Amino acid sequence: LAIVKFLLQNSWQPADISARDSVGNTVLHALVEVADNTVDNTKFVTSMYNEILILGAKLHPTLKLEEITNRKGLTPLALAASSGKIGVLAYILQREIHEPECRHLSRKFTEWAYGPVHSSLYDLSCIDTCEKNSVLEVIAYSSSETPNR
Amino acid sequence: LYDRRSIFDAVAQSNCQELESLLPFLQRSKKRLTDSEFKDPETGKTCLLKAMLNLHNGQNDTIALLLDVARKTDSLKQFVNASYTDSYYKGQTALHIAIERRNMTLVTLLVENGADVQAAANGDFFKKTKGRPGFYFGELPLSLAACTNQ
Repeated sequence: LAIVKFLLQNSWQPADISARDSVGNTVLHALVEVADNTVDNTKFVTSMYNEILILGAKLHPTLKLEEITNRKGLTPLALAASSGKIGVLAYILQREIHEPECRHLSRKFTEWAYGPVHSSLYDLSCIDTCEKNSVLEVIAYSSSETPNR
Repeated sequence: LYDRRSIFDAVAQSNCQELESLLPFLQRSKKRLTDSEFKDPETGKTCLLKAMLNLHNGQNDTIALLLDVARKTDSLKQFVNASYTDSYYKGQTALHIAIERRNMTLVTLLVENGADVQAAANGDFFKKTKGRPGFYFGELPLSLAACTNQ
């Protein structure tokens, strides 16, 4: 993390947080690629992901990071789902953030809570993402190669 | 002068100053804090109730001032006991809310300025989910206070 921060925050050359590697992958794509569905793996990827977004929104608020497609046309989410990286896809689905600039980042917002009771709200990109891909569509007709479909 | 909107905004931000000139206004016009015009025409919400929703740190002294004003005109009892009338929150009083919020201090205060302890909150918000929902304890402050383990 500290070096992620120093890369993006330093005086000498701040990292371009949205750059794409040879395959079209950004840091969010690479993180999805580096997941291996073990509990401690999810945990670290999940919050480093979180961290990147918090830094995106702090430093460069205009940038819609999630939406950036790798060579194959995949958002980070859609990659996650194409490669059976379930813990992480689930985390993205369940994302909720509350701080200044929080709303743009968050996946889930909760609105009605009664002394008992709770309500959860979901965005939701996967269901309605006709233009490129749907989370359901990627999951619904998976390769069957993938370790976790 | 004061319209419904003026006070409701004051309450929203816990402003006890914009309500300095309050008491003397409905002394001249002899208007009551409880008049038809000082409630939302479809829910029956009053400023005290707006105050009950607009809590910051379980606190609002617009309440203390609002009550104080109601006794000086002795709107006092029917003011502290006004209920919602929309199908959703029907029959909900300020005391219901204080409990819903687990706020001894405000329960205490409302009971002392004469909140009706037997008032039944019976709207769809206080019965089993449509799902609406939700949620039933039924109705009466005691019942609430128990069902929420308080």
